[PDB]
Formats: sequence, structure tokens, C-alpha cells
Amino acid sequence: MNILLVSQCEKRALSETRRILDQFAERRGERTWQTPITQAGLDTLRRLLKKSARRNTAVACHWIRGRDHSELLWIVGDASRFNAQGAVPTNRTCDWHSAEDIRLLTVMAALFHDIGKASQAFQAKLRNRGKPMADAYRHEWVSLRLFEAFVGPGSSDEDWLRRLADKRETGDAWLSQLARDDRQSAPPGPFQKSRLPPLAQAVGWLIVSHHRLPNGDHASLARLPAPIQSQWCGARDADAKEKAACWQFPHGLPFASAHWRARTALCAQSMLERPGLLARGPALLHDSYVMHVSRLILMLADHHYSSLPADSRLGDPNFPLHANTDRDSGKLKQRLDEHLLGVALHSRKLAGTLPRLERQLPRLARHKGFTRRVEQPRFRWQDKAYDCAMACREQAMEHGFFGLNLASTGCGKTLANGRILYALADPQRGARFSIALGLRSLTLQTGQAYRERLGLGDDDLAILVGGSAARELFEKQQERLERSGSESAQELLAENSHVHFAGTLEDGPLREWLGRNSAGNRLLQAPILACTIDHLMPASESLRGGHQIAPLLRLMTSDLVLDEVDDFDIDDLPALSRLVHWAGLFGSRVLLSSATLPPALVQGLFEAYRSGREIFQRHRGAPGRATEIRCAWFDEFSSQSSAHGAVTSFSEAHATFVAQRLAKLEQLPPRRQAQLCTVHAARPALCRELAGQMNTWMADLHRCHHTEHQGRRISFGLLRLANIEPLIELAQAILAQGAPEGLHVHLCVYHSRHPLLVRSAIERQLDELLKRSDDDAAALFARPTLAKALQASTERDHLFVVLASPVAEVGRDHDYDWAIVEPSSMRSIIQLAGRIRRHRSGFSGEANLYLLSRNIRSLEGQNPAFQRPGFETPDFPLDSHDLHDLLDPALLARIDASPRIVEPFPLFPRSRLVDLEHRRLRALMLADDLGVPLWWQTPASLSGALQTSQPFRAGAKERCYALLPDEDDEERLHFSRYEEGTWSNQDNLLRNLDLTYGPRIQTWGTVNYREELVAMAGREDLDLRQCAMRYGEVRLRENTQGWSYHPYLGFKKYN
Amino acid sequence: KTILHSKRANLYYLQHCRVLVNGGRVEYVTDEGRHSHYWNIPIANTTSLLLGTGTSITQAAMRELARAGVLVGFCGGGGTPLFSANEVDVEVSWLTPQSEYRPTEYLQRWVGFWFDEEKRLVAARHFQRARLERIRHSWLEDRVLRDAGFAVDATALAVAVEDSARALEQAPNHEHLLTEEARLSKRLFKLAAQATRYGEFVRAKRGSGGDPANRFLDHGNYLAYGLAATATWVLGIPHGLAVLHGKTRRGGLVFDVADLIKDSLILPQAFLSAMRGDEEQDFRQACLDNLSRAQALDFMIDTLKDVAQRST
Amino acid sequence: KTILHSKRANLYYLQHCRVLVNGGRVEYVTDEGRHSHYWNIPIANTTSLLLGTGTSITQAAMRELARAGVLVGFCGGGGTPLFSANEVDVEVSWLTPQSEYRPTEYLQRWVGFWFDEEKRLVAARHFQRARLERIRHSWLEDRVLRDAGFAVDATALAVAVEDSARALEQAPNHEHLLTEEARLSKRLFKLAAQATRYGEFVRAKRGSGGDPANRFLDHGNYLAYGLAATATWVLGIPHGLAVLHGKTRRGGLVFDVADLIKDSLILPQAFLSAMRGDEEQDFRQACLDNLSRAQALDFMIDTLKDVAQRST
Amino acid sequence: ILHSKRANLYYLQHCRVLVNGGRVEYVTDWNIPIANTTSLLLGTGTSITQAAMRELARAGVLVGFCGGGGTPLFSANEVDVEVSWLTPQSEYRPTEYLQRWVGFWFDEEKRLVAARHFQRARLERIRHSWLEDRVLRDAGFAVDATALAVAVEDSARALEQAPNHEHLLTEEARLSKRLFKLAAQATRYGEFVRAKRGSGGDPANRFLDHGNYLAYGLAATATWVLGIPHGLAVLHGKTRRGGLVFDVADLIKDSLILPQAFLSAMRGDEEQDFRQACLDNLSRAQALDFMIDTLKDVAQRST
Repeated sequence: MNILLVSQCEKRALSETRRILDQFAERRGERTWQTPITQAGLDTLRRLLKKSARRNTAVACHWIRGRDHSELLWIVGDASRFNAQGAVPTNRTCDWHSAEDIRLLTVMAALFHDIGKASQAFQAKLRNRGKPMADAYRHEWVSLRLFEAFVGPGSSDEDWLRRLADKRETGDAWLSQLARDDRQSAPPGPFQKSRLPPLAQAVGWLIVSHHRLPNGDHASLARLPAPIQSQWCGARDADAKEKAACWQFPHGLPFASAHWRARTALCAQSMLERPGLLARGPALLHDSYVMHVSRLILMLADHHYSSLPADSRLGDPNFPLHANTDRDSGKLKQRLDEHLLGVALHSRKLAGTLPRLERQLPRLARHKGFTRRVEQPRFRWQDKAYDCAMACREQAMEHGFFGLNLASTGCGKTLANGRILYALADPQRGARFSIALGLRSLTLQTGQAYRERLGLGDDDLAILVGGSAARELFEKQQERLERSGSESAQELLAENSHVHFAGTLEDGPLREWLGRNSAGNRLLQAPILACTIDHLMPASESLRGGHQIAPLLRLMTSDLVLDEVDDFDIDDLPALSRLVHWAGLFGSRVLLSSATLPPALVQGLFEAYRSGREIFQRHRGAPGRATEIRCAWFDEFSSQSSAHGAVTSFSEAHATFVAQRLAKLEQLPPRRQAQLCTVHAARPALCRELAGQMNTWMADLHRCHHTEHQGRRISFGLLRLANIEPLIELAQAILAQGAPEGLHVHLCVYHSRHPLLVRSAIERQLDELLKRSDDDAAALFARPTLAKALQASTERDHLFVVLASPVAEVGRDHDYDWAIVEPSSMRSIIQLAGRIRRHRSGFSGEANLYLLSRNIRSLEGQNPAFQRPGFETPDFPLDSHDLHDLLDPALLARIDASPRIVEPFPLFPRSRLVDLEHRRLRALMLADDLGVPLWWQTPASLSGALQTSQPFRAGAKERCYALLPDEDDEERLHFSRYEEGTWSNQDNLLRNLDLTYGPRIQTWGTVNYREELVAMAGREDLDLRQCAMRYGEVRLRENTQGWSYHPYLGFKKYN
Repeated sequence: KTILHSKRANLYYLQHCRVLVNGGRVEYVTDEGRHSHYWNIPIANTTSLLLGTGTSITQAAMRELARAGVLVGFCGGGGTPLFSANEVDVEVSWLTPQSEYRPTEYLQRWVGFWFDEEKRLVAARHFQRARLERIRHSWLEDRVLRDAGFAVDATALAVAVEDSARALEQAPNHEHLLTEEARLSKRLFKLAAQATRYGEFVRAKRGSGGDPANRFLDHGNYLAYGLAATATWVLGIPHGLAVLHGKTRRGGLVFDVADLIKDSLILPQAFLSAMRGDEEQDFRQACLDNLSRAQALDFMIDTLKDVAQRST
Repeated sequence: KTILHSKRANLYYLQHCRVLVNGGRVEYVTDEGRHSHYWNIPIANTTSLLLGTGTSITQAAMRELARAGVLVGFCGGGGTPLFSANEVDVEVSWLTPQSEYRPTEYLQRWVGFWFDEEKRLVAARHFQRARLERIRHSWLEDRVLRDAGFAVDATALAVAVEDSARALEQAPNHEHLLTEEARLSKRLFKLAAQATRYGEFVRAKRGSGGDPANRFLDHGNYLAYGLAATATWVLGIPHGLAVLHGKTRRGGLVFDVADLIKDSLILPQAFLSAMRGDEEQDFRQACLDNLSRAQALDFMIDTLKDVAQRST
Repeated sequence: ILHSKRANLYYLQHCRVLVNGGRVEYVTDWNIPIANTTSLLLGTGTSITQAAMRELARAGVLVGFCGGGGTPLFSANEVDVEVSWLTPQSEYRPTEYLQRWVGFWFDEEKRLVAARHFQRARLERIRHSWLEDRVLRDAGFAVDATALAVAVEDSARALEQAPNHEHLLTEEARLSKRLFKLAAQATRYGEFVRAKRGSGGDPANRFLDHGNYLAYGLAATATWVLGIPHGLAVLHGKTRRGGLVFDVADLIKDSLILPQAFLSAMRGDEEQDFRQACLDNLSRAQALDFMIDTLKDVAQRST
């Protein structure tokens, strides 16, 4: 093709644009290039231009499609310099309604945020190079107490402001008015009654929660922030001397410094000048949006300035106090006045920067794969969904969005979600959205699959690999961070987590605070992000640390997709509801993408989103807009859309759409038939019996369903087990049992306990071998991996079996011929049914799905039997654990989303499985007979009480392990353990496992750890040990005895 | 000096801009929030302008426009008429130049034959005979459309066109001619939807459609109207002297002239752009390319000349 | 980073210039009497360079050229070889990059099968079988050439190709294969002259022709040689390991590889450019367009791969 | 100028090669035997003209553009084959070493024999440079003499048997691992572990990588002079890109590059000074001539 490159770059961007384009093209004018090129070369040039692109970069590429018709191919950089057709102007000449209030509050809280570091105890601890001694009181608490002292009890919201606005004021007698929690009589909390005016209370909450949320104990929630007490924020049991030491100020608070007092007076006068500012006091205090945006700015500014080197250009040069000491040497680094002034300056700069984030951040525009119409009648709902989203674009932008992608599995919902959220965007600017998969850990294979399905490169889509990590270093690293005096120096995001992005990171708007190659900067600069919901949960469920900044900025600057959102455990639902509420709070548009969404969960999530959107509309946009959420419904058959301002009309619309979808679902031909199997009731015997039965069962299923070509019969099957240790035991039992009779069996073990690179390799092989279609035998038998395995043996019959944990239900597009499934929950049954013959058409009528009568946890005699995963609890018990009673027999004829989408009536919550699931979901999410709505009905967002009462991913405390090669010898591998930024050595906890092979049974779809490790290290151009520590983690529960490891079976717990 | 009006390639659809004269140049201004951008309009190569929603023009700019014979029309945004006078709609309010003095032969022929109803139905039949021929030509006997993904069922198109011609030959009056035109347009829509594997297409009226095909058809109607108005003004014939669409549409000669190319070049390109995921600008440029390559303006001029000559 | 060597579009023939590095950029300088003009060379998009009469290169420029895998050849001006060693002529003195490390499988296959005379005549026959197929393809079963004025007599081309293939099947040794290739080339020249109504064409040797067809053929031979040298270097096979033209030409594998596209794409374009009154630059650009559109470099690489694989 | 008189090669630096009067004359801002064996190697600040190339072409003079001092070899003319099957009619001198290299290469036994010969030559060079010549030691590279001899003897006693290419590779790796520690002890640089992929920041690692680059360039020059392609490796795997270059360079890699790198790290010299010292040492030991002779001997002693 012939392309024409035109550059509108300026200043430093022009030099780099010339340097890059002079190598790919010939000049035609002063800023015009032109060359013949190929598609691959054009993509290479575009990616090179996008990698090193500043804010001034502006390059347009034209193309000649049809005579007298040029076509703009793409624009790299600032797209405002060209019109839609790519022309240039002949001459250029010269909505936040609460930005100023947030800026003033943030600056004032920054000035008063570390005023408690003037304590003699804190100064001594900073200067104490010897053995560290834990401070009795947290510096935030004494800062708040000093604010209370300065403001004076009962003082009006104007008196203290005017007093601080008087520069000619050095009345340190206000220190005598201070209280002391160390002193007896239990002084009242600074928030109770009238100890603080309604505004100083807001500033005090900002001060006291600039390192951690005031999580305490215990109507109390609705009265926040009043019930905050000294015991709520830190505090330790110490002798009276230590407690008293935190209150004496020998060198005086930073009030004598001229610059500090001048800036404080300037801020106070600016606040007083503001019309009506001192009137919204109670409104601002309880406003989640204002408080949380102010706290984000304050915390990010503090995190940035706590790492900067000492500056003698601001603050008293010979001030006696100090704020922190450099961790490298321990010498004092920053004076308290300089620290406070810098934190305030950066707070003001960030408050100014934030409104520009909707135009300064990279976006994805002009994509044709999202607008191109389809040619096959199968994928013709992806166009109805796109048209429905485009019909709503303007109303969605004006009022909000709550979409529901209820299309059945195998229909290609990822491209549909991408197209919907791209349609909702303004065509001139582009789209920015996140894909939050409902998985515990995202492998690189799933991210690459997302890139392939959406047709996006790594210059447009980033992947946040790995999973979120619960606080482990909270005891060790926090000690050093507090000793150095900079407790806000921990990274905004975790350490092992890596963002796989290769796009514009040069001149990002938030480069100054986030960094340049830091994982927060890549997380924010990526137009489209592929992460997990556990990565975005720290936005709303972060109690101690700055983990809430990057997810929150992503939420404010992007849309949201919740893939497989119902896969979350029932106990983790309130966290998801909070996340949806905050997504609606900061202006994001949420699209739920699941095929088995029950009505109760959808209603609760919609209520959360509407509640958040009301407060967002109260702060951003034209005032007076009515909260009419533009709800939309998408499915494989049609797409609707309507506005709803209450959960009363949205429920009716959802019920109508569900009824229509069920009516259209009934007429579908059957492609899956389920048969109940009764099993004969420790591990080495039960697993052996199961392996004995699953020989005849697999033989019967293969005989019923298979593929025939040249007299050779191959069939792909799946066996899903609830837990991993029983899965490994059953794998051993099958392996040391052999083929049933002349039926050569290839087994693949796939669970979540393998090394992440190993797991990704297994997924890569299974996603390439299990892609099927109608009448594909000729290509199926010609596939290399299949070819070698078939030719090696002489048996005409082959059984390619996959033994998988519940990790194979999400993100796996596999077409099996048959499946043997243990019962955990109806959603699992539906998802695994949606995978046997999911790509092929034509059913023989014979049973292809086999369900065991009872799960392993019931054979062992444990009660409740449906738990982890499951819904059965002692509070909601089941009268039976046999599938012959919990399931309606009419369901086995045709299994689809119908039992899950609709709510049966009357509810029998102790005899039917789906009835139990619906009863629990409607009991927790809505109400029925510590409620979720308290997150937005009461000011509970001001404390971490809800996050502790209803925790997320609670229970097991996993530890990170890896098979790290020895530093001296690469061949030798060591079982390590991430303890605190340092991989210890734990060879004593690992032992080899011996596997016995029966007649005619080998293993397929496996990988060697060493070969995969070296291959991925070479691919990523990283050190081999660094690659092992970055992408080879395994999370295992702490066991005293240890584990037994085999490459084909993963780590099995040993006792 | 400017190009001959029949040899001009550009056509401009403008929105949310301010058309004015800046330093002797006709330019339109778009507000970029903190800046105003001035974009030049090549008046010496533009047949006509179309000012959509949120546009405005000044007397100086309109004077320089009506000095190179550039027509100006006030259309409506999103494929919507200017307004809807009860049961009828007007799409473009044309501002034809009046200082330019146009040829005075075709106008005399038109006014001479126009006031006889039989001689005006003869003209409508001759107008439809060229529309059918050009439909046949473009859809079948030209390769450019086929090489871009248009694969029409030759037999079905042939039988449809033959039936339309047979109905035309036995047309008693204007109403049956209009009914036959509507039937042919609907069958052509179905055939074009099938040819580009577009799926199931149902034509929406008054710009109420949501699928790309309906929007692109409604947009391309404006380009057809602009070219037809240019041709009628160039020949000196007033817009009001219609032969077919004079019963319900003001300035019906524009619609009658535009019908010649509406179903032969706009229709395939609408579906081709829809299948390709094109935006409105890309579809507009593709349609302009199709019209310039096929010399649609010259065809309109020659057809008007032939009808006027055969009228005598 | 630079484009893959098989996905590069440009090719440069330079004359009366000075190739040097100016500010980190590879550029050539032309003296305009009172000024010197520096022109940039897109090394990241150029397959190879050709330096004709009055050129010169420096060590820095050659270092930057042999770092993106850009081959450099010293041809002769006016379609003339570099020199003539008595009865044989050498046209290009190739400077293949040596710091780049090339794949090591096809080279082993070539060196394994290359030293057997029978196994090397089998390779020559397989090379000619692809040349005939591509001649057929380009001349007959492609419309781009026909839409540009190339109207070959289908029956005559078919019978000529059939006779050439029949002679190939009964080839006893290399000499008869060369004779058959020469006969086919002469008959193809006659057919191409007739097809473009060029008149009476008689092929001139050693760049002695005066009519545009002879000059354009002599020039396009250089583009074919450049592409063939690029392909052979990319696969890692040395230029010297020839299969057909090793008896009289140094680095004969380049000529053997270039023969695949010399008679199928260069030949029609030479007469098309002559008939159009093109200069050498226009013919060069047209030939580069033809090669890029037909993916000639990919065809050469794939044919070399197929010959190497079938050799085993 | 005569880089390798055993192969008749010449190095031209800071001069413009042009033709005036029908004879090439190198007008520096020289009397060279222009014949079938001339093989010029243009260097820094040298420019050639088309007429110069023509007159160097009708003389059999292969021309290559090498870096500063001789390495790396950016691009060079391609050597032809003297096989009787082909009939190259020119003033060139086609080589006949590719024929023997192909004739012995495909049999794994002779390949292994040649690889063991390579390793023997490598070890002999180590023992000669480290012990027999004290110039490096006198320069400040005092060694543990006996320890180096013991290590060389162990390496030879391991390489003299244990067939299979992986065994030879493991033996070479062990020899290099011991040799690096011995050199570190000799120069007293302290503890040092080589950083693979050239990611080290210590002076030793970067100097070692620079020396690796120089040796690879020299090996490319030697193979181009002989005419053997880089693919036909003898030590490395058949799938390793440029295996023969690495195998040839390994002969002089550990013998010369390691001591000079450690001494330059001790002295704290700049990268340019270290590179100049390396080039001077390589010139002293006739490294290029040694690699050419070793390849020729390996080819001849396997027929």
C-alpha cells in the first residue's frame, strides 16, 4: 500500500518523530513523508511511534482506497490537531462543580496532616539509631488532637478559620487547651458532640485517615464519625512514660515557621472568601465522593513527597524538627515544615490535574474490529447489542449505565462486551474500559486470549498478571517504614504484580506521582485493561496502606466489565456490591457479563449502582438531572434498553426480559443430556473405587460419543472435581490403574496449584487442541500433537481425558465430547454443560454428561456437603445430599441457564439446590427474613468497620512459594518461600512423589518446568531467576509437614 | 477563475461550525474548548455546501460562495429533514446563486413543455427509463462494485428490472409510477442486503433507523440532493418545475433528478460501508468517490438535456 | 527496530551521489552546482541498495546499512554489467551483511544436497516448474495486468507454456534446460511485444538496445537480482551455491532465484512502461509496485524453502 | 596493515579508495599487491567508489567493511566455491574448504572429533597465554600457576573422552567456571559471578561482554576469509544461530579476553582504553591467523 505520513508534532516530539519516520519513509514536504509499505511494516511503524510518544506527538497516516478517495488509517498522539478527515486548520486562536472545595480541604489537611510528628517521642524515635521502640500513639492521632487544640472545643466554623487567617498570631497558649488520651478520666473523642465544628471534623477525618482507615469496634455506624475513639486508631499498651512522651513538644509545633503560618493563613482566607463554603459543612462531611477524592489526593501527594530528597528551597532552613530519615543511611532527611508544605503543594497540583484526566489519558479510537459487521448468522446478536448500545450512547453518557450481558456460554460474549462498551463511547475521543475477570489469579494465557478475541495488541490492551495478595508484610516491612518516619513509602501496588503493557508511557499526566515504568502508571495509561476483580477490590476494601489509589484512579478514568461476576463465593458478594457502588460513585459505567445471573444479585447490584450514581450526579455534570439509570439487557436473541429510577421498575423490566429469553430458550434443540450416576460409598480407597468406576463410565461415554476417521476413534472428555487434594488422589488412582480395556487413555491434570507458567502452558495446549467444529475430523486427525500420540500406539480407540478443578469453568473455551462432573452448585453444572459440544452442532440423543449422585465431601461423611465451593451452611442446611432428590428430573433433558436466571416459586430452600441458592442470594443481597445497603445508607464509608464485618476472601491464609533455581547452579531447583521481599529456602518441606503407570496410559498436555521457565525467560528478556520469582508463584496453605511435588500432578499436601 | 461546475469533485457537509470569511478566504470555525480552529473550504472545487445542525453563515461568506457558483443548503442533522410541514417534509433549503447568469435554452424548452400534463408524464417515463438503465449498468456491467464485495444475484436483479420496466410501459398516471418506483426500491434494498450478507434489512422512514444501512441511506440522500440541485441550477431550470415528485415535495425537480443515481450508486455503497464498519465521514467520502468515478453529475446534466430536447 | 526483511517495500538505485552518515542518518548527497542536497534513505524499509555510475560509500554509512540487514551492490550504469571478464560478465558486486546471524536449517539442507549433480539438476527442474507456473498465473489468471493494457493471446501463451513444460520433462542435462529457457524467453518477448502493440521487438544483449523495451528489461534485471540476493541472504544460503546458472555467472544462485520473477512480472511491465512513454524512474516504481503487490520476495523465499525441503 | 599475512589480508584506515589513471590509489588526507589474493578490509574513516570496486572486482580482490581495528566485520564480499561442478569464470580464487567442511560435518563422529580438536586447541591456548607467556602476568596479572595447570589438566582429562556433544559442552562450561574463579583470585578482584545476557553492571562483566563482541567479530572475519558459512557449527547445537562464529571465537575468548578484562577492571580504565588494549593483545598473539590455521588444520586432519 501507499501511505502518507503527516506530522504536527512540536518541541521535543518533532525531533523524535523525524528520527523515527526518516527511517521508514521518504520526505515530500517540510513535515510530510510518503512510502510504499506492507501491513506488517505499517503495524511496526505504528507501534514504534506509539512507544516513544510525548504529549506533543501528532502523526497521521493516510491511505488511498479507491481513486479520489483517501482514508485516514490512524492518528498517533494528539488527535485534536486533525479533523475527522485528517485535515489541518489554517489558523488556531484562543464540569467539576466541587473541585475548589476538594482542593481547599486537601491542602488544609495536608498542612495539618503531619503536625503530630513534633512530639518528643517521635523525634527521639527518629533519632534513635539503636533498637527501635514502638510509639505509644500514632502520629495521625496526635495530629488530630493538635487540630482539636488549635480549633478549640465548641468553636464556630468561622472563628477558628479567621484566627488561623490572622498572620499576626503567635498565641501558643492554645497548646494548653489541648487534651491528652494518655491522661486519665478518658477524654471525649474529638468527634463526639461539639468537640469539633462541622468542617474541622472533615479536616480531622482527613488527617486521621491519611495512613489507615479508622477501623474500631461496635446505630454506631450511622453516627459516624462521632464514635471514633483513641482505641480505634492504633494505640498500644505501654508504660505511662511512653504515653506521656508523645504529648510533650520541646522544640515547638511548626507554628513558629513563617512560611507554614503564611500558607495556613492564605488557605484559611481562601476558604472564608468562598461563598457558602462554611454552609455545606455537614453535607461535605458525610459526602462519600468529596471525602474519598480528597483522601486519594492527600495520600498520593504524601506518598510522592515522602520519597523526594531533601529540599532547602522551602521551609525554615534551620528548623529544629524533622519528618523522616533516609532508609539508605538513617540520617535525618526532611524538616517537618518542608514536608508539610511539599505535601500541600503536591495536593494542590494533583487537585488541579485531576479534571484534565478525561482528555490527557490515552484512549482507544477508530477501531474497526468493533464496528465491522459480521457475516455469519451465528454471531448476529453482537450487532444487535452494538446497535442497542449506540442508540443509548447519549442518554448513557448523560445519566449512567447498568448493562447485563445474559447471553449463553459459547456465543462469544467477550467481543460483545468490547463492542458494547466501545459503542457507549464518544466516537471522536475513543473508549476506555476494564475487563475484570471473576478469577482468583489471571494467567498470561487468559490475557493473550482476551487480546486475540478483542483483536487488540499489547499497545492497546494491558494485562495485570498474577493475583492480589493479602497483607503479609504488614508486620515486618511496616516496622522499617515507620522507623524511617515515612510510612507512606510502600508501593501503591504490590511488588510481584506486573503489568504487561507496551504503549504510551512517556509523558503521562500522572507520571510525576506514579512514576514512569511503575505498575500504577502502566495500569492507568492503558486504554483497555485485563485484570481480575480481586485487583479492583482494593479500591473499596483497603484499610491499611495506599493500595486504594491506582484501582480508584482506574475506576474514575474507565468503564467496567465484570466477567463471570457470579463465580464469586456467597461470602464475597458484599465486597462486590461495594465495588459496584464505588464504580457508580466515581462516574464509571458497569456492564455485568454472566450467563447465570440470578434476579436477587442483579437487583442488589443495580441498587448499589443507582445509589452511587445519585451522589456522582450531585457533583459532576449539569445540576438537576434525574437519576434515571440507562439499564440495558443483552442476549443471544435480542437487546433492549430502558431508563429506571427505582428498583421497582428495573425488577419488572428484568423479569420481562428473562421471561422472553426463557420462552426463546425452550424452543432450542437439545445438545446436552445429563444422566445421574450412583457411586458406591478414606482417600486411598475411595479414590481407588472412583477410578475403578470411571473406567467403565469413560468407556461407555466414549462408545456413545466419539469421532471416527480411518477406523480410529478419538474422544475428548473432562472430569471435574470439587477440591484439589481429592483430584490429585483420584489422578494417582487412575494413573496406577491403566486403560479399562484396549482403550488407550491420555490424561491431563489441570488445577490451580501448578506454577503459574506451568498452568499457562497447560492452558495454552488445552486451548489449541480442544478447538472443534462440525465435520472437522480431517483437520482433527492432522494436528501434530494428536498425530504423534495416535501414530505411536496401535489401538484404534483413544480417550483424551482432562482432569480439572473448578478453575476450568471460567475463561476456558473447550469443546468436549463427554463429561463426568461432581455436583457442587447449579452454576457449575450449567457452565460445564455449556462446554460439551459447544462449538459443534448435531446431537445423537445419547447421554453425554454424567453427574455423580453425591460429591466426595458427602462420601467422606462431612456435613455440610455442599461447601467450598457451594452454598450449604449450618444456618441453611439441606435435608439430602443425593442428586436424585435435589434436582428436578425434567432438568436432565435440557440443561441451560433457565434454572438459574429465573426464580422458582414457592421456594423450597432445604430440598432443591437452586432453591437454596436463590434463597441465600435473596437473603443476603436484598434483605428477606449488618446489611449490604448500610454501605451507602449510613456513613459507614468513613470507617473500615464494614470491610472487617464482611471481609473479602477471608478464611485461609495462603503463602507464596516458588521453585527458584539456585543462584550458583541453574540446574538445581530450590523450594523457596516469599516471606518479606526475600525468598527464603525451604528444601526440607518438599519431597518427590512417585507415580505408577498402568497398561496403555500416558499423560498428554503437560509441560516441563525447566524448559517452560527458560522459554518464557527468553521471551520476556528477563533473568531466569527473576522470571522464576516473577511468574512462578504457587499459593499453598501453610502445612507443618510439607508437600509432595510432581511435575504432572502439582504440589500435593503431605502429612 | 474556478473549475467548470460540472467538473468539480468536492462536496461539503458541515456541522457545529461557523462559516465566515477570514482574510479573504471562506473558512468555517470549530470551537475546541480553549481554541478556535479555522478550516478552509475549497470553493473553486466544491459543487455545494450542506449546513447541518448548529451551523451559521455570514453575508460575506455567502457572497464569496455565490461568486463561484457554489450552492448552499440548510439540511438537518442525523438524516432528518429541516422540518416536517404536517404530512410532508422538506430536507434542504436551497440558496441558489442569483448574480450568475445561466444558459437560456433548456429553460425555455422546460417551460414550454412543462405545462402539459401528458407531455410532463412523458418526461417522467423517460426519467424512469434512465434510472432503470443506470441501475442495471452499475449493479451488473461494472467491475468496481464487484471487486469491493458487492455480489448481486444477476438473475434476480434482471427479473426485478424487467418487471419494473414492464410496469413502467403500462403506467396510466403518476400514482402508479410512484408505486412502481417504491416497489423497485424495496426489492433493490432486499437484493442489496442479501448481496453484502448484511442480514435482514427493513427500511425505516424519517431517519428513525438504528442500523448502519438506514443511517447511511438517509445521509446519502443528502449528497444525491446536492448533486441534483447543482445540475438543475447549472442548466438554468428552476427547482420547482418537477415532473414526478411535485405532488408532495417543494422543489421536486431536485428529487426527480437525484432519483437517477440514488438507487444505482448510493444504495450499494451504503451496505458496503455498513459491512466495513465505516463512520459517516468514510461513507460520505466513499459515496463522493463513487459519484465522481461514475460521473453522476454529467449523467444528470445529460439526462436533463435529453428530456428537454425530446420534449419538443 | 526495523521491519522484517521479507516485509520491506523499498528498493533504491542510486547514481552520481555520495552515500554517507549525516547526523546519525544514512543519506546520499547530490551536487546541484552551487549547493549540495542531502536525501534520506529509509533503511528500515529498504531491502537493498544499488550504486550505479559515479556513486561512493563510506565506512560509517556501510556500517549503518549492515545493521538493519540492507544489502549493497555496485552495479553499472545504463543496464551495463560492472565489467566483462572476457566471455562472461558480472553485474552486481554484492556486499552481504556479516554481523547479522542467519537461520541455520536451510543452509544445511542446501549444502547437503548441493554436491550431487543429479540432486542438483532435480533442483533446477523444480525451479523451472515454478517459473512456468508463475508465468502462467501472472500473464493469464490475474486481472491487474489486463486492466493496464496487457492483452496476451491466451491460446498462444498456453501452447508456448505447454511446449516449454514438455521440453522440460525430457531435459537430459543443464544445457538443454538453458536452451529451453532461452527459447521460452524469446517466444515470451515476441508475445509481449504483440500484446501491447509495441511493434517488432528484437532483444539486444549487453545493454546495446536503443528502444525503450530493451533498456527497461536491462534495468529491471537489476531489481530482480536485488530481490533474489535479498531472499538468498535471508534464508542464509550463500550466493555461490547455484543450481542452474553456475557455469558462467559468479554468485549464480541470485540469477537462478531472479529467473522466477524476471519473465512473469518484469517482462509485461517493461512493455507497458515503454508504451506509456515512461522514464526509467517511473518504470522502476511500476516494477516495484508489481513486485510488492504480487509478493515476489515471499514467492522467492517459499520456492527456495520448498526446493530445500524436497531435496531431502 | 597486514592483519593476517597467512591469508593475505590488509586493513585500510582513514583513506579514500578511488581510481585515477586506471589504477586504484588510496589517497589518504600505498603499494599493495593487487591480485587474486589481496582481500582488503576497509576500516574507520574510509570511503570507496564504484570505479574502485570495479577495478577491485576484476582482480579477484574481495572487499569487506570492518569496524575500528579489524572487528566487527559489518559486511563483506561473498567467497565463491571451487567445486568442479561450477565453473566460475573470473579473476577470483574460489576456496575449497567448504567442500571438506560439508564432507565431514554431517557425520556426528567426525563432528565430535573436530569439536574435541577445537577444545584441545582452546586449552593449549589457555596454558600458553596464562603460563608460558608472563607478559600478561608481568603487566599485573600474577596467577596461581599450579592451580591453573591443575585445572587445565583436569579439563584435558575430561575432554579426552566421554563422547556426546552435551558432555563436551558441560566440560567446557566447568572449565570456564573454574577459570573465572581462578582469574578472580589471581587479580584479587574478589567474589565475582558472570551475569548472563550481559546484564551485569560490574566492570568485569561489561568488559567481558565487550571482549566477547570483539572475538565474535574476529571469528566472523576468519570464517569469511576461509569461506565457511556460520551455520555449520562444530561445538554448538545445529539450531544455534551463528554457531561456527561462537566456536571459532571461543579459542581466543578465554585465553586473551578474560585476563585483559580483569586487568582493565583493576586499573579502572575506560571502555575505549580497554578495547584498545584488547585489540593490541589480539594483534600480538596473531589471533586471527591462529583461528584461520586451526580451522584449516581441523578441515585437513579429518579427510
